[PDB]
Amino acid sequence: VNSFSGYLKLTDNVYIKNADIVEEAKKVKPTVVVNAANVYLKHGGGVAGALNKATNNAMQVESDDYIATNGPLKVGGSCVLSGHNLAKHCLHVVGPNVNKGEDIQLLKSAYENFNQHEVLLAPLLSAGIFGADPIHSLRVCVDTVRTNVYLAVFDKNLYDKLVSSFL
Ligand SMILES: NC(=O)c1cccc2[nH]ccc12
Repeated sequence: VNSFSGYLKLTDNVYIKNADIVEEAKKVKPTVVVNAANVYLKHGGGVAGALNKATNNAMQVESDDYIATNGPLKVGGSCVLSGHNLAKHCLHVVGPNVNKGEDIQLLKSAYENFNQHEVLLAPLLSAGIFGADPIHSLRVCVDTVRTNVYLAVFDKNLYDKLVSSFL
């Protein structure tokens, strides 16, 4: 049993809810929250900007030190950093950004990072301002992740379309 509440069950391991991931993280304090990161860990907008704002910019300060030491992530890659006030850990995962012309086949590689963690609170990778089709992102998630993933979808309209269209 875990603390996640109000989710619709899609599969054995994937759950979904219409929720603000920031508000969900603040309530649950999950072991892992996933950030929709870019390779520079520049948390300007979308899910990343919202998570970073909720940490009072401490996520960005920590991220800048990580990049100064290690250099940029790979598209499809990830790193584990602090979850600050939101979670124990933040798994920063880089899905391909269609608005930069990145290979959508890298979305499966991105989701494979989730398998290193038993339970996660996450957004749909490459959705929103990353430009991919969220229906596709949910399909890749279900077909790639084996660990228990609780998906937060901010937009109610999109949530209802993801559920209604789910095979
Ligand atoms: N760590 C895993 O890959 C995993 C997690 C939960 C259920 C699973 N079934 C087969 C693999 C697997």
